[PDB]
Amino acid sequence: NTLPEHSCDVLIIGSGAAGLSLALRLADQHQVIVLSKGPVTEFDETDSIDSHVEDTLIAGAGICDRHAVEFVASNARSCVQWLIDQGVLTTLVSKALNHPNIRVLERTNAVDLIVSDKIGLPGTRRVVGAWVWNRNKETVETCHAKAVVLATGGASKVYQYTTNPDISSGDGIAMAWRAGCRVANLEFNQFHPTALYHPQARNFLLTEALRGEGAYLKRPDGTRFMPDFDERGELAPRDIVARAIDHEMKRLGADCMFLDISHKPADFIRQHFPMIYEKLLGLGIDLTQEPVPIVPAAHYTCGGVMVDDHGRTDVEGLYAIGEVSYTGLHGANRMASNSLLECLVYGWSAAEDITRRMHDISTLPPWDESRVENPDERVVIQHNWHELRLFMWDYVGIVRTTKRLERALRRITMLQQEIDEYYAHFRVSNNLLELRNLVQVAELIVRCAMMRKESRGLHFTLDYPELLTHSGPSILSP
Amino acid sequence: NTLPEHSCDVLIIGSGAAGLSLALRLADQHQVIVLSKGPVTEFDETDSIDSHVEDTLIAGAGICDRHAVEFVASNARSCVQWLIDQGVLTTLVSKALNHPNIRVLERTNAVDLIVSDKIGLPGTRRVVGAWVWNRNKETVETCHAKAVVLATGGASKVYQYTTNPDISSGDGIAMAWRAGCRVANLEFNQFHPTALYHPQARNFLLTEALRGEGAYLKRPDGTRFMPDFDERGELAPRDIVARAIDHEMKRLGADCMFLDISHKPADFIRQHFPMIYEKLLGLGIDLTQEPVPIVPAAHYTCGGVMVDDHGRTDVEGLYAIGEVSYTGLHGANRMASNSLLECLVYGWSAAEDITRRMHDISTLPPWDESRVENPDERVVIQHNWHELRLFMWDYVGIVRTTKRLERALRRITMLQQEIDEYYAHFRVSNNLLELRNLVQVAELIVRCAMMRKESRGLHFTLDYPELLTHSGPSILSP
Repeated sequence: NTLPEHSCDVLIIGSGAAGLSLALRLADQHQVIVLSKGPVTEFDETDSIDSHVEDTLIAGAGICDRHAVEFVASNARSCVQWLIDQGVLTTLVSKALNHPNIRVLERTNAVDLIVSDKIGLPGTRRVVGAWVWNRNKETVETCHAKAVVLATGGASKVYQYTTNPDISSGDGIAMAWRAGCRVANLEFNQFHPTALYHPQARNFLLTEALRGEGAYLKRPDGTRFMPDFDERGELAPRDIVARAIDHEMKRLGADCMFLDISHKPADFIRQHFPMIYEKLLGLGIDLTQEPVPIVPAAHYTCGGVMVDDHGRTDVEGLYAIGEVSYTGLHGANRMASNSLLECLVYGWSAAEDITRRMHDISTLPPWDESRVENPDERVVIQHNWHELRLFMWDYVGIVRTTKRLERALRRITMLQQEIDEYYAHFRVSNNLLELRNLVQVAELIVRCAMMRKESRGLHFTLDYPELLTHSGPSILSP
Repeated sequence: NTLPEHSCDVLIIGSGAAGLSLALRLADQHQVIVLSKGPVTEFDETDSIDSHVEDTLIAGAGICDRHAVEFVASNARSCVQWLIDQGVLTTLVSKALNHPNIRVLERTNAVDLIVSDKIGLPGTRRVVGAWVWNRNKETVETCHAKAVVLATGGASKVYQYTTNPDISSGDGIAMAWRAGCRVANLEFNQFHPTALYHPQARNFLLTEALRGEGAYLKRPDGTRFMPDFDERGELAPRDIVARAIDHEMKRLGADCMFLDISHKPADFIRQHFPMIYEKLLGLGIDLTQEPVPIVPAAHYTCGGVMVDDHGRTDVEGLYAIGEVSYTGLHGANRMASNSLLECLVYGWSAAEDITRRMHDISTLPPWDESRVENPDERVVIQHNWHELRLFMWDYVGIVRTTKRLERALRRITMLQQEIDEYYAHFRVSNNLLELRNLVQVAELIVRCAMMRKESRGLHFTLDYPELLTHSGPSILSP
C-alpha cells in the first residue's frame, strides 16, 4: 500500500462532450482529473418536447424506457443553453485547459478500477480510484478519487471497419463489467453505410447528401444493386443501405462497393461538394469521373453499462455517461441529436449527484507490473487483435444468423482462453489492453445478440425476421 | 451399385509433367483418363551423376534417403532424353490431346478415392476408381479404374500467399490420407522470398537475378533491412531472405516489403529486364523509378504421400508421383532441378509397375449427393477458407515457435468440428472441397511441425535453433 501518484476529488475517464461538460460543471468547487487517451486537442415550445419524445420512441422501435426519454427531452433546452453560456456556441478542450481546477493527463489508458472490497478495504463495495497506464513514463500509476466517471465512448472498434476509433475501444464498458456492473443492449450497434475504403482514408465519411443529390451505389462490375433490395434505391433508410452493401460484399467476395455521382455535372459537383471533392482529389480520386470505393463502418453503441437518471452504475462511486452507457433512451436504434443530448443531460445530472454526495480517505496498492518480455508473443497479441476484428465483422455484423453467432462465441472463448494461458502478467502495453477489453466487450455483444430471437431496430437476424409480441432490453449480469 | 459414368485402365488425377509423362508412357497399350482441374491448356559423364547426388544430400540437410536420391540421379538422363524424344525439346498437353488412347476430362475435381473394403467388396484392400465432381454437368460421377495415380501437386494453397495455386490445393494428399496412406515431411514447405504483392499480380514473381543485378530490399520507410539479418545482404540464401521479410512484415504490422533497382541505370534496366519492366509498367509500376511491393509466397511441398521406388503408396492400386508425394529425395529442402526429375523418374517407374500388374472387374456405388441448400452458410464456407489461409501464414509460416503451432492446431481443430457439425452432406462445390482438403492437409502440416524439435532446412523454429544429433523424416499414420 503506497502513496498514489495522483489524487483528486473526481476522476473523469474520457474527454469528449460528456467528460469535459461534466469536468467543467464540477471544477469551480472540486479538484478534477481528466484522463485523455492521446493529446487532448486532436426545445423552446412545449409541442416540440413532445414531438422529440415521440420520434425517439418511434426510432427506438418499441423498447425505449419512456421515463429516460422524457428525462432527457425535458432537460435538453437547459443543457444546450449551458453550451451557449460557455461560449461554445463544438469543443470544450480550451475551456477545460483554461481551468485551474481541471488537470488533464494526456496519453493515459485506464487499466482497471480500484474497488474497495477488493483492496481488502471494508464498508459498502465502492470505487476509490483507478490504476492508469501513463504512456509517457511507461508505468502503471495509482489515482485515488472520491468518484470515478466513465465517459469513454462506445465499442465500435470490436469491428474491422469503424468510423471513430479513438472513442471506441470499449475500455469503459470492459472495466465496469470487471468491477461488477450490469451491461445491456450491446447487440444494437449502428453502422454508417458509406465510409471511404482507402489506405489513407483517415476514416473519411461519404455523406448521405451525395445520395440525396443523385449518387448511385455500384457493384465492382459497375451495376446498381439497390433496386434488388428496396424500391427507394439509394434513398432507402440507412440501415437498409448498410444491409444491402454487407450482403453484396459477402455474396461476391468483394472488398468494397462503390459510390458514383459521375453521370452528372461537374461544377454541379464542384458547387455542392467541394470539401469532399478536394479531399478525394488529394487521394487521387476525382468525384467528377470515377466511382468512390466504400464499406460500411461500425459507428455508435446504443447499449452499454446500465445507469439510472443520475448516471450512477450498480457500483457506488462509479458513474457512466454518454455512449459508454445504456440509459434506455435509445432502445433499438439511434435518432439524430440524441447522442449529444444524452452526453449533456447525464453529464448535468451526474455532476449534481456527485456534488451532493462528496467521505475522503486512503492510500492504495500499486499495480503488479509483471515485466515479462517475449517479443514474438508480443507480435501475436497484434495478430489476435486483427483476428477479433475480422471475425466480429463476419459473425456479429450487419446481417446476422444463429449459426454465425455460435461461430463468434466459439472464437471469443478461444481468445479468452489464449489470453489467460499465454499473457498472464505480461507487462502492460496499449495493444495488450485493447485486446483484453475488445475481447471482453465482444463476449458481451454476442451474448446479447444470441439472446434476442427477433429482428428489431439495429439487430437483424435471418432466422427471426419478425418482432416478438413481448420484448425489452437484453441485460447481462457479471 | 450402378454403371460408372467413365471407365478406363488408368485414372491419372492431375496434368503437369508427371501426370502427362505417365499418361503418354502408358497410352499405346492402355486406356488412360486424365483428370484436369481447369482447361488442360492454361547426366552425361559419371562424375556428374555423383555430384548431383552429393549436392542433393547437402541441400537435403542430413535427412535425404540416399537410395531415393541415387534412384533418381541414375534414372535422370534417360527420363530427360524421353522428353527430347517426344519432341518436347515445356508442355506435354498437345501430345496427350493428340493421342487417341488418352481422354482428358476438363473442369474435374476428384472428390474421394473408391477403396474396395469400403464398398463392401472383398479381397485385399485396394483402390478401384474415384468419385469425381464434373463442373460442367454439376454432378458427382463414378470413374472405375484398375490403377489410380495421384499427380496433383503440392499443398501451398493452405497459405495466404502462394506462387502456383492451381497445382497446390492439396486434394491428392488429403484423398490419399482419407484412403489410409501415410504422409511425411509436411513441415518442409519452400517459400519464394519475393512475389509481386498487387491486386492483379497473377502470381508474378520477382527473380533472384534482380538481386544478382543490384536491387535492394526495402522497408516501407525506405531503409535496407538485410544487413540487420545477414552480411550477404540481398544476396543471402533465399530461405534467409524469406525469413527476414517474414520477420519485418510481422514486426512492423506491414502488408509487404519492397524490391528497388531504381538507384541504378535505366536502359541498364531496359536491357536486362524488359519482360519484367513491361509487365510492371502495365500495372502502373516503373521498375525504373520506384520500389516494387513484394511478399514471400508458399511455393513447393517437399513432403507428401509416402511412396517407394515405383510410386506406390501404402494402398494397392494407388500411386502418387511428383510434388504430391514424399519419396525421400528432397529431405529438408529442395535443390533446383530435382522437382522436375522426381516427376519424370517416378512417372517412368510407376508406368513400368502399372504395366506389369495390369485384374479387371465391377460396377460401383454412386455418390450420396445430399443437395442441401443454404446460401448464407455457403458464404461462411468462403470465410472459413480465408481464415485458414491467414492463420496458417501466421502460425505455421516462415518463422515458427511452439506457441504459434499450438495456436494453429487449436484453430484447425475448431474448423474440423465446424465442418462436421454444419456442412454434413451439403452439396459438393469447389469451395467446399477445397476447404475440406485444405483443413485436412493443414492438420498434417502442423502435426509434422510440432513433432520436430530442431531447425533443419525449411523448418525454422525459435524454440529449437539447433540440429538434433539423430534425425529423420516426420511420419504420420492415419
